[PDB]
Amino acid sequence: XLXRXXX
Amino acid sequence: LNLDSIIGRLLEVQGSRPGKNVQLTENEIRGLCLKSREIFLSQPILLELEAPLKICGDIHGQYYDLLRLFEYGGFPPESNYLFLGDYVDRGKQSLETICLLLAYKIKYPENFFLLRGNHECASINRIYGFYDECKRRYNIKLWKTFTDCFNCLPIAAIVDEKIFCCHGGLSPDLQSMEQIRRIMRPTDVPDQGLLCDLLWSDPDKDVQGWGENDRGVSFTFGAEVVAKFLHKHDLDLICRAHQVVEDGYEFFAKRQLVTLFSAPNYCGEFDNAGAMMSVDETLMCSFQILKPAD
Ligand SMILES: [Mn+2]
Ligand SMILES: [Mn+2]
Repeated sequence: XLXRXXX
Repeated sequence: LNLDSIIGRLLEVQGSRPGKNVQLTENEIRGLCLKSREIFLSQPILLELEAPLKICGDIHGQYYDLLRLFEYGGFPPESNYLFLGDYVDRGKQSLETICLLLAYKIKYPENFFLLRGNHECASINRIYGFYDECKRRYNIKLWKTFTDCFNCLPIAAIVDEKIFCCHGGLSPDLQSMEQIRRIMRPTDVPDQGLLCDLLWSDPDKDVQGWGENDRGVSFTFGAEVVAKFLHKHDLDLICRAHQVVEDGYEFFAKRQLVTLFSAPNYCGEFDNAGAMMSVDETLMCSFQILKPAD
């Protein structure tokens, strides 16, 4: 969920 | 290049307090980059390795966790190591992280190995942190030095002809291992192709064959693809990283593939563990895990 480039 | 001095200073903060910086000189960092770059170009792009050894997944600047990993697996040269990439970005200490790894590569070039991850690429660095860390603590020229070094990192490794290791995953363009060997360095990661896929692809339980990757680049592949690959190449396992997995490690396709993520407490959606895989002489696997902060 961090940003899908990727949590 | 005073390697031993650099290593001592890097290790010096062990136990001091999570977050304490180790500020090497730019000349020292430049030296780590130039000497390791030389070694990378000197060794195969497709590494042929021997077990036993320890394999680590993504670190992402979590220096203090890298230190916990070495403490658990044994600081070089107490054990052989193969890191699968993604040393920088996201974390607070990408500089100390990449510097210690480059230092150990130079120190033990035949017993320490580093593969290229999708984050060891200039464009991604600008967005995910490494560029800003370098600009703040050093200068932009040093960041370029790092990228030139990154552009020479090996892309894959095969442990005792049975375990195929890479950062991302398989490629629909991967017919022969010689294709990988043909990849010339220095090189940046392209938007498409074999090299791109090896650093970007992901396995997908829900995919039949090859599929589109939600990352906006590369592909996703199914268990059948894996099974077919191993069979065709007479391999036993595919060891990769790239994806955050809650237990630090996760098997795929009836244990024909394993994902390793070594940076604990990285994910926002969940408290993930960080795992390091020990591969013994008979290619059996066991794990040493950094469980989430209880
Ligand atoms: Mn990655
Ligand atoms: Mn990663």
